[PDB]
Amino acid sequence: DGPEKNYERTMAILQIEAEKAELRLKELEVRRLMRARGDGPWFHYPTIDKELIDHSPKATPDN
Amino acid sequence: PGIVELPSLEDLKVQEVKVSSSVLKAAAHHYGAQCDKPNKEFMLCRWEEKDPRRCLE
Repeated sequence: DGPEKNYERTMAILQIEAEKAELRLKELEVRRLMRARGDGPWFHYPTIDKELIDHSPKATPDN
Repeated sequence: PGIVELPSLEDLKVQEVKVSSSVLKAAAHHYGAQCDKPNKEFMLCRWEEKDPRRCLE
């Protein structure tokens, strides 16, 4: 292989590896914030579904 | 937490219906027909407010 093919193939590898390395670091930051604040799709633990609640008038009034 | 607002003892004085349960049972059917209007308004207030202090009148 000529020096140019190896040279410019190397840059293609470096760009791919650098992009992945950046995304790896961002993911650890997103995971840290999502777990600390619980305001994202991850670390979202279920809560009772409000649609299980009965809203019709009950036998007694005060409720 | 705040103080629970309560009506005064004078806000609760009314002439009570001092008859026994067998008397009410006997008159119940005619009572339900004749006194439906104020009775149903009170129970509407009662299931809407969900608070006995809001339906005293």
